[PDB]
Amino acid sequence: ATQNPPGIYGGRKILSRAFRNRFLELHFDDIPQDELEIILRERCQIAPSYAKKIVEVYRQLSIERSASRLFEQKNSFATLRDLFRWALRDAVGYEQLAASGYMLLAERCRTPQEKVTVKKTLEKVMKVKLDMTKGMRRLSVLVSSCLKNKEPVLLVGETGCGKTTICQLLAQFMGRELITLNAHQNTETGDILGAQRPVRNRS
Amino acid sequence: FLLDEISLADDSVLERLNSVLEPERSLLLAEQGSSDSLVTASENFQFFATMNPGGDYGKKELSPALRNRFTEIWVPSMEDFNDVNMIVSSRLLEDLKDLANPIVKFSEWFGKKLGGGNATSGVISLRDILAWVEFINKVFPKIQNKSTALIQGASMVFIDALGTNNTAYLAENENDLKSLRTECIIQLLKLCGDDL
Amino acid sequence: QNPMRDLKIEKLVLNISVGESGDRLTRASKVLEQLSGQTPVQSKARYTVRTFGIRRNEKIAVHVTVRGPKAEEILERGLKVKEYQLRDRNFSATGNFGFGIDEHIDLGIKYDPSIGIFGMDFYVVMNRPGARVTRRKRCKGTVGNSHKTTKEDTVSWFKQKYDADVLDK
Amino acid sequence: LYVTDIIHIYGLRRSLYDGFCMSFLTLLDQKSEAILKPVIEKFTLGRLKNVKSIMSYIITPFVEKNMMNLVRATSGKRFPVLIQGPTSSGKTSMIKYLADITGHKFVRINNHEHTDLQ
Repeated sequence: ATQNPPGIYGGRKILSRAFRNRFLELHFDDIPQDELEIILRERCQIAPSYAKKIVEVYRQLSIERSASRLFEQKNSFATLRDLFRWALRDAVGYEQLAASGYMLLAERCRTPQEKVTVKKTLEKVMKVKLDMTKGMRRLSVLVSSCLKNKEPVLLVGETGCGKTTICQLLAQFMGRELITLNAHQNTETGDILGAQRPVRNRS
Repeated sequence: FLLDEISLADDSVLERLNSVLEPERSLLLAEQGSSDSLVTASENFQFFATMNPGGDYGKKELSPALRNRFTEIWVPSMEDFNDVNMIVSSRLLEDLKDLANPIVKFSEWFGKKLGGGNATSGVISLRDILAWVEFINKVFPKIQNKSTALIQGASMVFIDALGTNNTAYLAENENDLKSLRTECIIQLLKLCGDDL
Repeated sequence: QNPMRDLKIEKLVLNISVGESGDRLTRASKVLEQLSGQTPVQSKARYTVRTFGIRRNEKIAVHVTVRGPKAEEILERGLKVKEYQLRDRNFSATGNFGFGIDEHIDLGIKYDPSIGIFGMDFYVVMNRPGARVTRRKRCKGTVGNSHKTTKEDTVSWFKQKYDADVLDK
Repeated sequence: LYVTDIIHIYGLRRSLYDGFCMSFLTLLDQKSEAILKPVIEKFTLGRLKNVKSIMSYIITPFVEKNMMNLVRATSGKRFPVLIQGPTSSGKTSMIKYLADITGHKFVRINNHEHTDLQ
């Protein structure tokens, strides 16, 4: 069994009293930053500023704005496996940490006001962590260069705002299956199984 | 898996996508060819598609576990100085290029006013500006035809988006000082005379 | 006077102490190579220590000496790292100077986790034209007093071109 | 069902704290469990006068030893253990990361809102 606390998230129902007597209570908290700082950082050539700032910035940003009923933006949510994808892909630090970290927790906002504080606060820690448009072009190269490398990329936003250029260019540039499907209000779990079967050949 | 309106669906559809990348299975068993035989395992099943947010009218909010596993692209709507002008300049350049400045200035202000929570045609975006700017490409050669047609073309959804133009009833502490069409129709006289 | 008694850099010598031989040293070496293009030199322990865990002749440190233009690049490049602030010590009475940096990445150079992170030091020895007199084979001489590099003279040199700051008393 | 799970004549006097703290302190949702292990920790200490010969991705030290003994005995005894904590904190990785030690099978399932008794 597994799940979250009923007192933490609002709208959650409690368990039964008959099933609570035969159910073992196993408490499991999150991992520390010391045990996750040795994995996010390849070697000692990258420095501890990226691993320390990645856990310190995500630990404060994830706690300052969670997806519960106490936080503002519920769309912005990260985990321990989300830092490995941004830390493992960012082997060369310097200016790729802000562009690679701006589409992780700062790209989960609604407008530019929620991404300005997260992007500015998350990108302002890189200058203090190490002693030493641009937003569209900085994410366009990383998104287009990381979209062809693999991974589940999601393009949220308005319809026809610019989410068809990445899918059309990425789907037209590379050789895929081309499984286009138009979801509506009656799109349940049977739409994927019903639309995925007799597509390619089968005649 | 290309999905257009995957965030506009109700309950169901996120259970398979949320377990196909995390668990590595197709839900709690396949519907076609299930029973007590082989299980549905996913070793090379990827997912690439876009969609809308959960704050839209008619759209449902996704889970934090399903949104935290995938990369969220930070791309909202276009601006009203380069996106609305460049996206509305195509097709309206053959007719009048001077009438495409006041059409994108009153379409971005009203779009942030008329929500989609009221009616089904109350929601605006690129479809209203593109349809209103592309549907007014053929008019008169004078300023009266272009101004009247352009000022009466966007109202078809502006004044028709509301539930009622005016209401009169005996309420307790509720008095209507103004209408709901006067505020959206009072900017046409200033916008039609300011630009033109 | 001054004509021909300018103040070139004689040489920059980067140095990596590593209380052991083996991989961790050949990696320090690899660093100095790719950074200088010159293949670097190894140094053996002079006696055995134990509290440092080293034996006489162990191979314990690499270093490399670099001269002209290439010198100035790496100087400035790591001089950057040090935010252009040395200290009033750091300079020898005979007019040379140095600093350490840890993390050899803070000056170009990627990361590579199969290489690790090493410091970034190196001394800068200064001279003027006619240093050769004290260095050639025949008629080996010592350089005249009013020609010798000094602390005053080199600090002032540093404070100037580079623009960097000195610091402390 | 816990005290009879692990048999020793020095572990019987030390199994009261783990058995009494395994189902109450870890099952608490509030912060009213910080003052309940003071009596069990001082009452279940050095009291057995022996006989029995002491015989029967990331990686953390709290889930690789603090949840292996209780999870192995609780999962091997025949009890339904529940994972309490944050969403995606590592409650699903504990079973897969702790199932590689012993000969057991783990199947990750993703239930929805339409999961009734039928």
